[PDB]
Amino acid sequence: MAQASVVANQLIPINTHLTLVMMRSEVVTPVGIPAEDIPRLVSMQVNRAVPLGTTLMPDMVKGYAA
Repeated sequence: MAQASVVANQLIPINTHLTLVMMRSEVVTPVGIPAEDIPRLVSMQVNRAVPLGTTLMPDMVKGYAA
């Protein structure tokens, strides 16, 4: 279990616009947004609070479609 996902590298407050320091890559289960997409995600807004260490899922990012 080689597929990596985007994982919150710090708490991301509700309605924050994502920056690069907020997102790390990690192999986790369930799988969330693919780690390759971290470029695409900068400046997009999360619609709920994302605690440190939680996998970022498609439904947590406003406007995301992969």
